Amino acid sequence: LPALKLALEYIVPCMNKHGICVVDDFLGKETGQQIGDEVRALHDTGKFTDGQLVSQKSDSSKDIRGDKITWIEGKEPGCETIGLLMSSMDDLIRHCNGKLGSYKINGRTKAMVACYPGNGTGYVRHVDNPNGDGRCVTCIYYLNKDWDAKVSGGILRIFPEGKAQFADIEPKFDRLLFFWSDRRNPHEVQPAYATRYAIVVWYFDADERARAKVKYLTGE
Amino acid sequence: ELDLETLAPYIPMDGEDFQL
Ligand SMILES: O=C(O)CCC(=O)C(=O)O
Ligand SMILES: [Fe+3]
Repeated sequence: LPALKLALEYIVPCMNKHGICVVDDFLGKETGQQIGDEVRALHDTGKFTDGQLVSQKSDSSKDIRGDKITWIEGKEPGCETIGLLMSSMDDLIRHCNGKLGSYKINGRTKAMVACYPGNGTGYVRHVDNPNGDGRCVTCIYYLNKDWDAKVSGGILRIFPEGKAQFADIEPKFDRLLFFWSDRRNPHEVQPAYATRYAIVVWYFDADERARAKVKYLTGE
Repeated sequence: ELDLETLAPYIPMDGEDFQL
């Protein structure tokens, strides 16, 4: 759908009012299916590795998050439609310039292609960016055709600050999701009992990201 | 309190930022 209208008339007001925005049927069945095949090819060729945490301590990462992931730039052979998804996400964000809170969004991470391989895997309650590493917006695309959350689980539960209800997001095929990455939106991925795929991109605030890079380049 | 960075999903901190 046209990026300008979607961004300014739905995403921006929804994010500023609620900090969470769901766009269903983002790319259509055909494109969503091609993305799914590309993700399943990465899975089938051994590209995924255990999901990792910002700060690693005595504990195992699998006690925290049970997914396996790979990072995709978008230009790799066999990832062309993932690149199209990424470009489509970027297009929406560019049309939001200066309208999402006070942030100045000039960059993003690579795409995290993520798989919870059933077996009850999930992600304990967490904040995506609790310590100011530059991430301001989390963007997720789901590609689980035939997902029945009542049996297979995998619901993303967000606890938006200051709300009388939490937000339950089923990992529905062709669903696009935005939410603030900071402490306003603690969230958890509830156990998945079937193979669950998503693609995650984080968008950076320029000023916060610059401060985070300074801290990294000077030894914290 | 808990150090929430021990639960936060990892991202590369240098050399992998995409410019829009
Ligand atoms: O897959 C999801 O719904 C959310 C993933 C998530 O919370 C993360 O990787 O930080
Ligand atoms: Fe998260």
